[PDB]
Amino acid sequence: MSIIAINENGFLDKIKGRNPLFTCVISSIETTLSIPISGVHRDVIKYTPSADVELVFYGKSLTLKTPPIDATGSPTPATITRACVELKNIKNLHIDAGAFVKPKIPFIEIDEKPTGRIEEGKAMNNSKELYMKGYLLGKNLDAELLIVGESVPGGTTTALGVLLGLGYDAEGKVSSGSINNPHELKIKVVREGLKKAGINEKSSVFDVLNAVGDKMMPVVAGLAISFAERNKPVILAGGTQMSAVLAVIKEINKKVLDKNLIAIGTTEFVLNDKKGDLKGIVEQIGNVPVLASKFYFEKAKIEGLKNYCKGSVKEGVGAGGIAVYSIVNDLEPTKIREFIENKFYEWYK
Amino acid sequence: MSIIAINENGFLDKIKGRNPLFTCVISSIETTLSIPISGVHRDVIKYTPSADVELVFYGKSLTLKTPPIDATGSPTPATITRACVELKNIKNLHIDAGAFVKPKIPFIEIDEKPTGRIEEGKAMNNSKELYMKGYLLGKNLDAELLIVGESVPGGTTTALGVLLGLGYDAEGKVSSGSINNPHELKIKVVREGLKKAGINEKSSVFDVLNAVGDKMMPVVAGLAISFAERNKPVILAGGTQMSAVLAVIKEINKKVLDKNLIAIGTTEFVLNDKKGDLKGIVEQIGNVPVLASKFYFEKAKIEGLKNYCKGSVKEGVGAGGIAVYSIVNDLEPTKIREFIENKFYEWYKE
Ligand SMILES: Nc1ncnc2ncn([C@H]3O[C@H](COP(=O)(O)O)[C@@H](O)[C@H]3O)c12
Ligand SMILES: Nc1ncnc2ncn([C@H]3O[C@H](COP(=O)(O)O)[C@@H](O)[C@H]3O)c12
Ligand SMILES: O=C(O)c1cccnc1
Ligand SMILES: O=C(O)c1cccnc1
Repeated sequence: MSIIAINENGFLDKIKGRNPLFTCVISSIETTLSIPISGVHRDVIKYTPSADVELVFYGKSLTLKTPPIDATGSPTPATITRACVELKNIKNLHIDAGAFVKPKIPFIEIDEKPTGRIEEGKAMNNSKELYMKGYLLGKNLDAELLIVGESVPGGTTTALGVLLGLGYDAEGKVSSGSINNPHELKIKVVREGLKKAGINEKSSVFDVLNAVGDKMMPVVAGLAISFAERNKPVILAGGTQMSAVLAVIKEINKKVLDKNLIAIGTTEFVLNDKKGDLKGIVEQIGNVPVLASKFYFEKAKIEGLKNYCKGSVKEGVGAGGIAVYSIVNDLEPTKIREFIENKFYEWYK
Repeated sequence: MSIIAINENGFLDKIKGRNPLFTCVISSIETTLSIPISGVHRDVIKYTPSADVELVFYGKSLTLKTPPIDATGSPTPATITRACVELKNIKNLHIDAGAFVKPKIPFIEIDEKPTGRIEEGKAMNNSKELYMKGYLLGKNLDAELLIVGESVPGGTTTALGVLLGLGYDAEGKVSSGSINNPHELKIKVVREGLKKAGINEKSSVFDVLNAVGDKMMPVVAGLAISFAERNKPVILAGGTQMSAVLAVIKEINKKVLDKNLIAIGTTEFVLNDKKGDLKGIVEQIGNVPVLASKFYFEKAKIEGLKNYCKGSVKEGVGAGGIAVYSIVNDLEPTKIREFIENKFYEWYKE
């Protein structure tokens, strides 16, 4: 039907009828101000993480007059996430780990300062502290299931860097937030940063994150470990970015990862992206469920949604994973498309 | 039962066996740095709201070297709140509505800017927006019971100003965070602010808050209404400050008080404060439960706790209300005193 499952291993039955909390962890990356690594449109990238979570939580962007778009003009995947929050009454609370511009909605502040210059190997100096903060926050969140997404423009580059720094075969395998995927530029950036920071086989996961990660990653790892340690399921709601978070979790607490309570929840558009290879990254990390939602956007009435099928946007803001939860719990998939179609005119003017 | 109850109305049964979320809403008031209205010690007042929630959430204050103290040197009531969250495994997540210096723990940011000059009638310009933010946040907090506290040094003064601005008889009835309760100074501050802002019987509740409230108040009112509207109980965990919040709630949504889902949870020290009159404020607002926890601090080894019985500190950081929840759910009250005594050296090196 409307969920594509790889290595499902009973995970879907652990989430049917369970009470979720959705949280999106946001960050900005200083590199994106000067180097065109991101597929988010340059005119909105500084405002995109906060505008995304404003749309999800409040129903419209406040930091921008219309919600964000990718380079090809397709709408933010926060449109999908908002549709699911409304259609399934999903409680949502969002976390800042360094957006350039902060949300105008209530939000959880973990670190005001953006992710740094990846090409200098100076992403952050505090990845262990951010992990600890995500874990301690997670212990105070009460839900039966955590659905944790991201909005980090540039985050497919940091995902590549972290996977490479940990020793995985990831060149050419990470996705992009738009149709074009400038792999040569991304490799140049992360290889430079890994070299400058002296990353090698002996480096710890926190050294790798400090060099070329983004600040969302340790926070999400902490939240996820806090839930799985308590025997609660977690959907890492994202694409190849969440494969990097999964690799980080394996380095921090493999025993918790081995409980089989953590899955990747993404979209059909990422799973079927021929310019990357999500399934192939995950195979290197472990036997972890990969679940992808189908949207039937080929027959959407919004051209920008039809363009997801060509590679525009694909994923983000937890869209794929929140849709997996929603569809497993009985939401008819075309209700997502119809919701967006209904709200699109007022959102985009 | 170690609980003093006024107009209980069966509320104690609504909180027994329910899973709580504890949240402390923090703010700072610009007036407190210029005029000595607060009972929090002037050396630490700027840092107190954030140090309080750091103690509760993490177990250590992180900018201050030790936790806060009142003007007499007695320990912050966050000691009680920390004891309860540990002893009863209470989940907690704290909210900033304008502390001067922010927490170093994760926290929910609602408004970074402090509450302004009460004596100028310029507390804030955005009470309506702050109410809506607390309301929408509350819809996204999943708990069976909300325990909502505050840490707002100077908050007994803004409580007096809001109560007077709404037309209550409140002079001499608000409490104080230390032994001295400077009623004549407080009344001058708030009546000057009310006059400057032009507040009268035609003003809205948001006009009153914009003149002389603190930013915690509309946030808490929104949180509380969001829960009670959903048929869930709320403990307003504070003293005379929460009576002002209750009056705000009545102005915004009086019918929600008819559900009997909102109670004030405070300490014996506030209820029995002979320099204030909590019961006499609440009687003017409505038939709302007022529940007060007993601590048996007369028998403590630490002078700082014994001083609560003489009027030091009294309440704050949700201590009274979280203790009401804990005692109703079978916590032996003296385990609080004992926990504090056991950690006092780690916290204060005394
Ligand atoms: N693609 C997107 N388009 C419009 N709005 C978006 N908000 C998030 N994303 C998504 O794309 C970004 C990652 O892709 P890259 O590495 O190319 O920047 C993240 O922000 C992700 O959430 C968006
Ligand atoms: N009294 C206190 N002493 C030490 N630390 C405190 N933290 C909060 N309070 C408490 O006292 C303050 C209100 O009293 P006033 O209007 O006199 O300032 C609030 O901060 C309240 O939480 C404290
Ligand atoms: O692979 C990802 O994580 C991804 C792809 C497209 C857009 N946002 C994220
Ligand atoms: O009356 C109050 O609200 C109060 C009294 C003392 C300390 N904190 C609050």
